[PDB]
Amino acid sequence: DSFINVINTLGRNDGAKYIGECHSVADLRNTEPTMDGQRIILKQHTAGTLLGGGVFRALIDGTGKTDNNGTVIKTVGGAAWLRVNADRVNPFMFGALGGSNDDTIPVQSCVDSGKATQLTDAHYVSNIQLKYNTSSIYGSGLHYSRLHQLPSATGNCITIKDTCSLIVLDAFGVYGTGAQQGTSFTAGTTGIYVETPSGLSADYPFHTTADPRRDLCISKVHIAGFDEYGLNIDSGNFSVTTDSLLVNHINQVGVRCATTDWTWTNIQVNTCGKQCLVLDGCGNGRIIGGKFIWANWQPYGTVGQFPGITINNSQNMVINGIEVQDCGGNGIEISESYSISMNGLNTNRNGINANNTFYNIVFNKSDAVINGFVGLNYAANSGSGANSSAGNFQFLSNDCSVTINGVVETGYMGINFIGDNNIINPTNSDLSINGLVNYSKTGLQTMNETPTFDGVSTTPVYVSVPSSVGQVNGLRLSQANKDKLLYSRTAGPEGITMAAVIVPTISGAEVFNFMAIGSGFSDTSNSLHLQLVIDASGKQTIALLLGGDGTTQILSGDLPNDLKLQSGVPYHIAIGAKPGYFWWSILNIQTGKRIRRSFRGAYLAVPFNSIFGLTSSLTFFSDSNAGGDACSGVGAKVYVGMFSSENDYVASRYYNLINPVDPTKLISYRILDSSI
Amino acid sequence: DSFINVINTLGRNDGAKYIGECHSVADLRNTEPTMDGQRIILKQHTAGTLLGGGVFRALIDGTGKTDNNGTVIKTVGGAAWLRVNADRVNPFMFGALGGSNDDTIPVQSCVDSGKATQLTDAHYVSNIQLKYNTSSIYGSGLHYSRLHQLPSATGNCITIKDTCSLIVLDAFGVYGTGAQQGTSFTAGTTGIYVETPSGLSADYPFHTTADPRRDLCISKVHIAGFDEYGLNIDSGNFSVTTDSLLVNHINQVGVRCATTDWTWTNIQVNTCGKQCLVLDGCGNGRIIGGKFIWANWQPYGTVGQFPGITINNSQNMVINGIEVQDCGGNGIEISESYSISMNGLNTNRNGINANNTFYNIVFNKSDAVINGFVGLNYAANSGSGANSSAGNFQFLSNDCSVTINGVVETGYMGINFIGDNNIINPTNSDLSINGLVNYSKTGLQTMNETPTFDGVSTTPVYVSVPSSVGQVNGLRLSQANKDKLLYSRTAGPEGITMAAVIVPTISGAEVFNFMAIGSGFSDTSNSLHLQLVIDASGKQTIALLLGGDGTTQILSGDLPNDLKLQSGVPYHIAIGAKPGYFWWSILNIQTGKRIRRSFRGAYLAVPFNSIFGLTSSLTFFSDSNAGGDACSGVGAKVYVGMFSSENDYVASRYYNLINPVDPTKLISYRILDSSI
Amino acid sequence: DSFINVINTLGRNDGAKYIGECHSVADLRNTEPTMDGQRIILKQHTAGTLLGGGVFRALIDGTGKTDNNGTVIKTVGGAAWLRVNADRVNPFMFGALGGSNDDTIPVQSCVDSGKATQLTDAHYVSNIQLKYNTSSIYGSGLHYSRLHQLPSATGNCITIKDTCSLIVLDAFGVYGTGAQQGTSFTAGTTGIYVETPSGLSADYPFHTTADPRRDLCISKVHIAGFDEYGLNIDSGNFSVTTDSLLVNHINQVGVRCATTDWTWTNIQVNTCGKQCLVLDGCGNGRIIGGKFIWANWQPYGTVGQFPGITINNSQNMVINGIEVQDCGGNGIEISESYSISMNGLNTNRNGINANNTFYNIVFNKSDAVINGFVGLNYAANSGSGANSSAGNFQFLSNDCSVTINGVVETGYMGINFIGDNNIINPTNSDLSINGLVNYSKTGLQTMNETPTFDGVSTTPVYVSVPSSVGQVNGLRLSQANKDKLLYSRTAGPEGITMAAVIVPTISGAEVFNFMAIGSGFSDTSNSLHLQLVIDASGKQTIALLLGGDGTTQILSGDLPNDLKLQSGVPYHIAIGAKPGYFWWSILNIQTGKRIRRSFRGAYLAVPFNSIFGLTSSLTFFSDSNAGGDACSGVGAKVYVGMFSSENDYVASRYYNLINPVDPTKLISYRILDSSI
Ligand SMILES: [K+]
Ligand SMILES: [Zn+2]
Ligand SMILES: [Zn+2]
Ligand SMILES: [Zn+2]
Ligand SMILES: [Zn+2]
Ligand SMILES: [Zn+2]
Ligand SMILES: [Zn+2]
Ligand SMILES: [Zn+2]
Ligand SMILES: [Zn+2]
Ligand SMILES: [Zn+2]
Ligand SMILES: [Zn+2]
Ligand SMILES: [Zn+2]
Ligand SMILES: [Zn+2]
Ligand SMILES: [Zn+2]
Ligand SMILES: [Zn+2]
Ligand SMILES: [Zn+2]
Ligand SMILES: [Zn+2]
Ligand SMILES: [Zn+2]
Ligand SMILES: [Zn+2]
Ligand SMILES: [Zn+2]
Repeated sequence: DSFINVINTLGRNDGAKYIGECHSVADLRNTEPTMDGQRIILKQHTAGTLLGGGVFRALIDGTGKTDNNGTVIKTVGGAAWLRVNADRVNPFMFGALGGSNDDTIPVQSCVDSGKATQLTDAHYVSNIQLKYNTSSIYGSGLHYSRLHQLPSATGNCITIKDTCSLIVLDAFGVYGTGAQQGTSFTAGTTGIYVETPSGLSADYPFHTTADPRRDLCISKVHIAGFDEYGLNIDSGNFSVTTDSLLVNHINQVGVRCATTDWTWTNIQVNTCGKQCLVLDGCGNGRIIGGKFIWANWQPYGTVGQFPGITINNSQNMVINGIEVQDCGGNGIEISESYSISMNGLNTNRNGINANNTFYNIVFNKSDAVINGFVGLNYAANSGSGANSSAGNFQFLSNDCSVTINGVVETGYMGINFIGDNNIINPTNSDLSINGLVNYSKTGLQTMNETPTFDGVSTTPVYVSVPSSVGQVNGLRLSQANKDKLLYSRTAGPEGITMAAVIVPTISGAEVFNFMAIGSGFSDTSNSLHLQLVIDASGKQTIALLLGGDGTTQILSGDLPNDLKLQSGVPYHIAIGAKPGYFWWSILNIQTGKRIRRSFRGAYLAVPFNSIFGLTSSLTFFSDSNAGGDACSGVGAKVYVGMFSSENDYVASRYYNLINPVDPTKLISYRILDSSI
Repeated sequence: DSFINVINTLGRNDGAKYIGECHSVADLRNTEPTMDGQRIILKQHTAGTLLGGGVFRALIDGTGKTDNNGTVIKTVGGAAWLRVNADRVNPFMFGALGGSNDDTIPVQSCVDSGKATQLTDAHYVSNIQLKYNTSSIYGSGLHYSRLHQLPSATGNCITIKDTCSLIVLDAFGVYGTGAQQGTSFTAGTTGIYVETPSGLSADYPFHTTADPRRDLCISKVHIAGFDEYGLNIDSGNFSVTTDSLLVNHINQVGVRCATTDWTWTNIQVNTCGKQCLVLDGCGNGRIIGGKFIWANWQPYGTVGQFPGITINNSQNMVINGIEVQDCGGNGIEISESYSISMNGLNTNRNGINANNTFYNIVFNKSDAVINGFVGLNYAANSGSGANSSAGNFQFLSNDCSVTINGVVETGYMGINFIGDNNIINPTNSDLSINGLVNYSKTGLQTMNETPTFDGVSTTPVYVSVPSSVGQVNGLRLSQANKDKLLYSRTAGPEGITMAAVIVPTISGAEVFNFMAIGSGFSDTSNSLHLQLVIDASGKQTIALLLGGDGTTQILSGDLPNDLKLQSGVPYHIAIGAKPGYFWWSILNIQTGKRIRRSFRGAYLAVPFNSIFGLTSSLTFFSDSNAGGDACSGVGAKVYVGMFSSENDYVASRYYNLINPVDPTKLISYRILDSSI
Repeated sequence: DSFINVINTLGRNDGAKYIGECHSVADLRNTEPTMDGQRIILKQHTAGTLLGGGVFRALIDGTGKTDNNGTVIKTVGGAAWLRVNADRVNPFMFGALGGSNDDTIPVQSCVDSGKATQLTDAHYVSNIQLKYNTSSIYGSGLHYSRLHQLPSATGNCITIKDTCSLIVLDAFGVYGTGAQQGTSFTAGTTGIYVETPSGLSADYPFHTTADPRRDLCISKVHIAGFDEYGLNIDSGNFSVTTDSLLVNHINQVGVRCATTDWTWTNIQVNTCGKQCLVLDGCGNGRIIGGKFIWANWQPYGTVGQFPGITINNSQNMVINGIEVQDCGGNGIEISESYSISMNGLNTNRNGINANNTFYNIVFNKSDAVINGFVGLNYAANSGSGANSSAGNFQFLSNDCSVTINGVVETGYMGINFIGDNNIINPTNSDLSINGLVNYSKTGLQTMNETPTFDGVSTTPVYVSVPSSVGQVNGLRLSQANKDKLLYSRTAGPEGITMAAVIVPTISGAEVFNFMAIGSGFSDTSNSLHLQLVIDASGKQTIALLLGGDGTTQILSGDLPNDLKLQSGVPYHIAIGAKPGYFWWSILNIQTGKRIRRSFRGAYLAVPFNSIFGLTSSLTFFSDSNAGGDACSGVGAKVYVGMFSSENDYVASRYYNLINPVDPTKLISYRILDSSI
């Protein structure tokens, strides 16, 4: 009778509704099991949440088990209910609520549970401590599964204690008050802190006491919105690996490391009020793949300059494939550091808080070997006028020992007459750049072809030069006498480099013929002229005139008023010329300020091969013909070499602003101090 | 009593069968809960599959919940059944069937669900879109957990929408029609497409609109079998990280990237009908660890040549530790690109679709700094005769600015008389290789020892040379007069390099003695000879004669007919010789085709130290004794230097085929244009 | 009535206890379902274990299903019970017990199951084989989730079979008998072995037969405590990726690889009885980010020397950003290898089993290009006296072709008079270091300023030198005649390098003035002295005397007895002197043993600019004034050059111990063999 009816009721689709369950862990503690391994259903952890439920099985004898409020629940009678859960725990098992609830204690219980933790959601916490080799954390993304520090909390969102080794932190977020872009911070906060070990263990990897061997992996973790540090690895910790770490929106320092013996791969740090990265006392570590951008972010309101990267008091660092870009101040400051090795390095368009003021790498009492350097300044290339670095390298001391190789000057056209290196400050440090011999340090014997002085009167006249030219007198340049220096050498297909110190006297309308190849200007003149043209109103034009290959082309540009050459000021004026590749540069030797243009590819109507068929001779301060325009002012330190890129020209200027470009290519070098 | 039978019936081992369950989600929609939080068992998602079942709990008030056919199931009365599932969703929860079923909608439901997706199986789909910061996908392997595009589908298997950021794609496969090797493709398909963002958001990382910050990780993903692209990252996307990406069997382009600001580590692309990798307008990115093989794969039937890697219109790239190998055409084509930095670069055995035709790196209007280059051509080393690159480097324009350092010629024996660089095309570009000064660009003063002419008659005779020798006449070489050039210099333990242009007159049987150290040939001769021996049938043998260290050795080889020297053709003939290290090279200066062999280690019976005991003098075109064999033809541009590796010899040939090898090692250089 | 009491009983909180269950998988085989898809609860896998339970669903039609003892259970009647389990399996489902139980068979069942395996715990095993593309393994940490080889087992803990491709091994430990530090091993054990493939399939990636394409990822795996190998990848396997692999405590070789075409990133190997890493016949591979430490670990009792890294019979390797440190013998031995490319390389403080005995890189019949080299020997820098490498580089043959660039000598102070290179053995190999021209190999013409001889008698006297000086006689140095060499050249702000061979006659108390800048010693003397001061007891002090910038400073040190200069022994004595930067070096040219000190930064009271104001001339063997102290012994091979770092000085000594430092900086070089 009732039997058949009971069975049919239980057999309907909703039949599970008739099996009772505990409505809270509090009920579970008041439910005594009557048999071993007894199964019980938990509807939820805390009454009225519908979260944290599951199935439990009983141990009648609970001695040796401890109530942990989520996976081991003990009854008054001493039994233990064990959550059926083979693998990872999650905070809801310990009473987490999600939303805006403070889930600190549930989360702390997970990482203390003896198993890895899965973040399935976002949880607010104040401060969490990772203590054990079981304290791993996994999410399923850099954003939606995350810990989020409460607005009222200070200190470290996560602290990795010195008892915690061999864990994985993978694919979750660690967010602070300022995680969303453009929002404010809570003072005194850090995303992840790895404390300094207080001792050394002898039973690794089974240690339960302090040990310096972190031997742990932070993998695809997103840290965002903290005040003092995103990630801060303190001294004494070994083998903290990071891999695809992403740090965003830090009020101060994105990442600080102060320890040895570690490797990071594919790190990105973006938008910090101070440095993106501080290496302070680091040694014997590796950074492989790095992007450090928008350091010294002005809206975060920090007073003072801070570089994209601080490398201080460090040694034996290999840093490969990193980029430092769009930072508000200097790119990289290397201070009091030994043996910094960098292989593939990109620094461009930093110093964005004040135009033409900061430098991409600043050396101070440091040694470094840097290869594969690049730094196309994309603001200079597009001509947008946005703030960017004054130049690539600055040396604050002369006791550095530094080697730099790469593309020191990129070689785009220069729409705004500027490039990567717009202020060049030479150094007396033990510097080698691009394998170029420093002319001041060589005893190498070279050819030195003698030019012939020409003018209406053929006696050279010498007049005073400013003392920054490093000589007493130079060659008097006048339009009336057509003072010039003629070489019989003709340009060949390998190209030529020509440079000189010129002190222009600038008055009215005038054509300055700084230097030329050949003479004349026509479809068959096979000639080059570098000219400064001044009109009656004082407007200045730098013009490159090319004739040959059956045509002519004028590559000219009007200088803005703030870039004009000034009368009586010494400039180093240089050109590189070869088929299909012409560049010019004008450098104020007193301020280091430079203007430049480079012409390749579509900027040239033709390559102008016929300029270089060994028919057109080289002349300084005019062309080779008696009727050519000349100059007004003084000339000094005339240099003829085989072709140098603008890359190498700029590189050699870090040795000295007016010396020969490349001793191994030097053809002629005439001081012109009362002799020719 | 009926109580006791019910209780006993449920208590049997199979008692669970008496608790009813829903047989489908359709039943679930027709089951109204009678209590809040009611538990219900779902047998399966779709009737008759036994897949996708689980436990659900009821919300009586389901307003604000939407039926999604998997984890939220709505009743007619408005209640909501919520699947008990804390973490990731999988397609079976939404009705996927696996096997040959089109599981597109179940999979799309997963990635739209608000949580990460776990692939537990292979699922056919047509097209999937990833839209949200929750749209992560995880598998458990590169093959068995995968999405598989249906043969009838076209377009992108996966599209990452510009609203989707901060996700992880980890450890699963994305397969197309051609995933299995040797199979055909479906026209118009792409594995993973990252679309161009249409806007910029101001509330990252909480954005719900278009944004360029992908900030996501593709990790241990296997893409195979698509037509147009495996992975295609379009313009405007930042921070798409790839890590251990594997791309296989792509009909056209393995990976295309067209954006800036990203890092990849350990990428492998294998077997593509066109490029393995296209970088098109990329900038400020990093590739760290890369293997690009079997590009331009002939069986995929693409018409035309395509390099392993195209780098076009790109800038500020750091590409470290990559290899390009076994590709059908050129290795890497760099076009219209600035500041490409490469540190540790391996290109070998490309050009496999046509022997001796393609080059490992092709530069066209580009600048690059390349360090740590290697390229052991394993086909040349094994003597297999398989198609391989003509040589390492080719310059399509002379406006490139390029530095290359490394092992340009590997230095294995040369069983088939070839090596890495078998056709050398010199360039007038702004090129620097291995830090070698280009002789045509230097004004450096060196020693230039004067040899003495010897012959039966001691008056030199001069005859014309082909115009490719770059002079009017050379030294007449005859066996009758035994014309030779004697140096008093003896070879020392650092070794020696000797080279000359020789225009051989080849007629009958004859011994040409190109150059020698010392004289005689015996156990105590302390001598070296490089000879071409021609027998009565016209067969040519290149013989290296070594005498000293108590023995003699002849290292000879018969030249195949297609490699024989031709009468009246100018060849640059060079040797480097030192204890334990001898190499020779013969270079056709009109075609650039080269033959060579190198001897170190086990190939030498002894080091032949005593050749270098400062006792044996250097001679060109004979040995030092009056009875020595001589030459027939004309000699020119005799070069003596200190020891250069074949690496540096070959590197210097890219400057010019006949000029001195190393200006810093130059001891003598005599043109022989009607003077000695 | 009774119906409501049944309902009330089933409805109590513990009501779940009334639904029966199978107490073991054996019972499940004896429980016949009476309905298709029937649900059953399994209490546990094995009776009395409380492990491996779950829910199963029945298929009455069991054809096509095979009993696997964990997830498919067959009844006597032919039904099949299928474990409800969408994703990964774990060993407890197959009867694992954990703890001290041998769980080999349960773990083997997992990896053969057709799905990936999750390790939730530590499991003892003997030997496991990975056979299928489903045989992935995931844990949740490098320690607590792991396989542990039983002490009684030998051989390979894990073998990856050549049928197994495209799997992931992620975040678990593989432990052997010696996993805990300081414990003993089981002979003949290996952690992970990748066997040599026996064939090639044509249906990759769907192959079920032998194939060389492993195409798999070992990620965050921790291998520890095995005898012969931690990880051993045998020949013929392609694309075994490792990423964040950690190997600890290996009795013999940490990692062996013997195959081609692979990439590793961020590998760490620590504490091995023999090598940390053996590359045996490897080619066309990449290692990017590596740490290899404590190789040849003395307590593991291996007899004989073994390097940190063995590279033998290998080719086309790109190895970037690795470090080898604290190894017992040599750092890296490169043998019989072509084209080894290394970019960013740190080797320091190896050879710790015997002080001053081993070298950081040992080359034997190999070619290599090494850039970004660093190696700050932290033991020499701290003055701890701990055993460390004799020096950076050693060449076992003269047929190597090697380029090295970086920080060859770091330039720290030298508290104990030593540095990175304390024994220098020059080589006749084809070697280039730091781009320095080898003086023995150059024909470059340089300046060679002639000094003037001074003495009480102005006729120089010549006496014999030891034959190791490479000349018959040198300049007789005496205190009575004050024999000296004066240069009129004055030191400038760029600095100066001075060096000479001095054969000191050491007797009583005496002041040797090896070389000087200027004369006198006072606040305005603007002078430098390098002195050896000997007192009446025989104590030797090396003193650098600096006067200028308004002050004086004496930088002196007492030599320990074992570092004293010996009478009649030739020493190469060198200084680099520049503002803020002074170093000196004393090199025994017969043993190669060197002592040295360097002064920068805080070690200097002032930069001493006024020494370099072009007022103080250079003198050898005394100062410029008639009253200066002189020397006792013989002088030879006097060298003046522009400033060289100690880095370049040391680098050039690998060419030859007594030759000029830098041909491009050479100002004077006087042999002094019976002439001035
Ligand atoms: K690298
Ligand atoms: Zn939430
Ligand atoms: Zn504070
Ligand atoms: Zn502590
Ligand atoms: Zn005139
Ligand atoms: Zn025209
Ligand atoms: Zn003109
Ligand atoms: Zn139904
Ligand atoms: Zn399937
Ligand atoms: Zn859009
Ligand atoms: Zn990685
Ligand atoms: Zn004769
Ligand atoms: Zn002979
Ligand atoms: Zn003879
Ligand atoms: Zn039983
Ligand atoms: Zn356990
Ligand atoms: Zn096999
Ligand atoms: Zn003195
Ligand atoms: Zn004083
Ligand atoms: Zn140098």
